[PDB]
Amino acid sequence: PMFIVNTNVPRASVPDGFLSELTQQLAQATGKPPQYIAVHVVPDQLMAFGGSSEPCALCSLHSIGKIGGAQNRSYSKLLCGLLAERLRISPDRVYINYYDMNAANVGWNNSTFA
Amino acid sequence: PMFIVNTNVPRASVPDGFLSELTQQLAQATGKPPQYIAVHVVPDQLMAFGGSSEPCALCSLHSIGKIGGAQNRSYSKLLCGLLAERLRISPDRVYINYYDMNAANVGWNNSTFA
Amino acid sequence: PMFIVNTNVPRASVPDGFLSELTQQLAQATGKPPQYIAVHVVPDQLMAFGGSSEPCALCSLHSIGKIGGAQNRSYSKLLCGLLAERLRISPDRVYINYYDMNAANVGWNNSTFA
Ligand SMILES: O=C(O)c1cc(-c2cn[nH]c2)ccc1Oc1ccc2ccccc2c1
Repeated sequence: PMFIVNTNVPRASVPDGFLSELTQQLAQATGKPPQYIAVHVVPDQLMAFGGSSEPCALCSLHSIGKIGGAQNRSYSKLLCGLLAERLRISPDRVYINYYDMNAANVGWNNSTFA
Repeated sequence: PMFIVNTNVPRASVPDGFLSELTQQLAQATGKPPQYIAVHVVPDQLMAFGGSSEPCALCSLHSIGKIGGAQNRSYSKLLCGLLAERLRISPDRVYINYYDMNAANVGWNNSTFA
Repeated sequence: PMFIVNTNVPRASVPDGFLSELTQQLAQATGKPPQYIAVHVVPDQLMAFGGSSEPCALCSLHSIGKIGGAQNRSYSKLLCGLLAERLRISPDRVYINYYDMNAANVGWNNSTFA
């Protein structure tokens, strides 16, 4: 999978090791090899949640399979847990969009995964 | 719903109060309490629209339902109108991608909306 | 169509003609007039691919049709080629997500493309 988090938390509040932690925990959660996991953290964003600029995050998780009802509830628990612990963002100020990608619609290494 | 704007307009040209105006106007247009609305504005972007670096915007609106032909036209008039008035972006230099999200594919507060 | 590239490559390493080159190459490759093509490059990103912070890129291509198996493979060879030549990113550290948008789900000019 590919995990993107946009947040109004400042860059200096993103701890050392965060990208590696996300990579490792997504590998653990999805069972997928870390060598194909991509993570992207975008701090200092101009955003509001419910009209408030208290800490919040808008995230997305794209996966070729491993997306579904129970899996997504599990990912949300995991990922909100990590954002709360490491970036001090309340889980009720986080949205995560999940996308099940067709392999033919993911390009990589001059081709696609089809 | 969640509304994201990426634009080459500089930060200093985003007016004070713009995130609140977007929240209010989206709540009114969708008939939803502002507590459910998230907004995100990303200025100073390196982008081109039709080969031109004149002011432009690439946006997205994600909603669990309430997406379709007529509603999307109405959102586009509202949102292009706001971007023209507040950021001085011509409506024909705006793209808005509309996404009808399944509740099971939106995470919030350690779970999903399913 | 709309092409977005997020990358950890620094802003200074993006050649000055890069947006125009993307616009022209995508117009050639998609058979669309360049007036319809939007391009967006986001450097200096905090991202990792396979746990590594070597240069990498996470991209997307949105089109109303002109998306599918062989077409996406051709787009990936073209776009990986440009990212390797111009930004010095290895093709095996690039993801490109392809999205076939319905015309009624793309807003533009106060309406949609429906
Ligand atoms: O208003 C929306 O559709 C909406 C959209 C997002 C969102 C965030 N990322 N992508 C979409 C989040 C919250 C939202 O409020 C809800 C939330 C649950 C619902 C469940 C059933 C019906 C309607 C709902 C509405």
